Amino acid sequence: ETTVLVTFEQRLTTGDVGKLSRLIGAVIPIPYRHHLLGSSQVGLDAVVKDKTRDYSRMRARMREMTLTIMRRVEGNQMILGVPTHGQCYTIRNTGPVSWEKGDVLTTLPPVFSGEVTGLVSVSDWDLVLPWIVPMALATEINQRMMMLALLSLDRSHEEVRAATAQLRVVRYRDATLTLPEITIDDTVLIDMRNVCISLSMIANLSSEVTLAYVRKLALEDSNMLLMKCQEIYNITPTEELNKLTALFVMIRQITDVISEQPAFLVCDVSPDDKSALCIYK
Amino acid sequence: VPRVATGAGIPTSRQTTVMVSKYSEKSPITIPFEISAACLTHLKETFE
Amino acid sequence: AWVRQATGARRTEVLDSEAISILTFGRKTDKGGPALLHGQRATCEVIL
Amino acid sequence: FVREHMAHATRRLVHFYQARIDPPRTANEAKHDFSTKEFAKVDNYLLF
Repeated sequence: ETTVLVTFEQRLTTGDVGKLSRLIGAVIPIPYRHHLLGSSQVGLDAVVKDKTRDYSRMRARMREMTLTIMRRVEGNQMILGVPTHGQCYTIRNTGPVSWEKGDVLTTLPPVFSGEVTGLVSVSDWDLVLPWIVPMALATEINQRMMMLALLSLDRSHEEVRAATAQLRVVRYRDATLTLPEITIDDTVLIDMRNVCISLSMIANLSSEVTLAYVRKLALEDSNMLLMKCQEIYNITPTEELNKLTALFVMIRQITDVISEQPAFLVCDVSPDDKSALCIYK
Repeated sequence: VPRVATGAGIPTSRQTTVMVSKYSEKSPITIPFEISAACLTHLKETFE
Repeated sequence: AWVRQATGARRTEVLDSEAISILTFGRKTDKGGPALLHGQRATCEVIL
Repeated sequence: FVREHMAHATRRLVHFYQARIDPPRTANEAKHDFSTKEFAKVDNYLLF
């Protein structure tokens, strides 16, 4: 079903429904996708209060959530239209990123800089909304979880913490968020393996032209990318076609490791920078 | 079918319509009975 | 090998990739075993 | 199965013990360690 009428089922206030009346167009995930749901399921908060509570399990959980769009908030009825794939929908901003018109948005679990009251902790239950980040902050915040999990492989016990604090203040567009004190969990570990395997095969497929390209370029050119990367023949092109292509199988996969689901693609952004017409679930 | 359907996420059902079509079972009864050949010929031939 | 042979033969049906998922979502691993004349059964344990 | 082509097992005997291998105890020495309560349970892989 598409239209999802929602039971509140808790004891809400006038100050509650006034907030959602201005929030019409927000992103609420639902797990069950009925026409009639209750607010125990409606909302994302009911799983971010788990006891383990790391980014490794919250990110892999909510890709089984189904996103909805807030509509018709009067009193106790919440109309949540399930969006269809490829219609234009507007979205009110839930997290302070300006979304920079023309790009792909994603779903970020929770701010996790503390535990934000998403609406109001009503009867010790708030309704917390996902962050919808423009896929650059999504990939980067998922990169650093594996950056600092590869780090903890070959560090003893302190140069993790001296280098995570180097890398956890993610200064993005309008936001300086925090990596959630990176917990080594096995969903990272099963996929940190395949990343390390994907790094291995690119070394195999690097057929001494793709290898030496920077190291031949530094002799001729003086570029900003070329100088920062200093510190950091054969007549077989048809075989180089297949090796580069098999290399492209890996990098479209190892990016897909740390990238997220493509989601709401920006049609237009208001000059208020709050409501954003977006297509493509 | 009727459907008591309600509830905040209570799993509701759709109008499950059911038809059946009952066959008959046969069990024929048969009794024999005899009539004597003498019992026919004293009906039929009718002597003096 | 020896403990799980000593009792509880079943190790895993899922990966480590899905072993966290059974911690995330409680999945119903053991089926209805066909040996079911009584019905539903329970247990738990506290060492004294 | 093996007859060993018996010549003199007075001397052929420790020729086996030179190698330090033992055959697995094969369904009766592995059956004696099951007891009366233990045999009838599901733990007994030798119920067949």
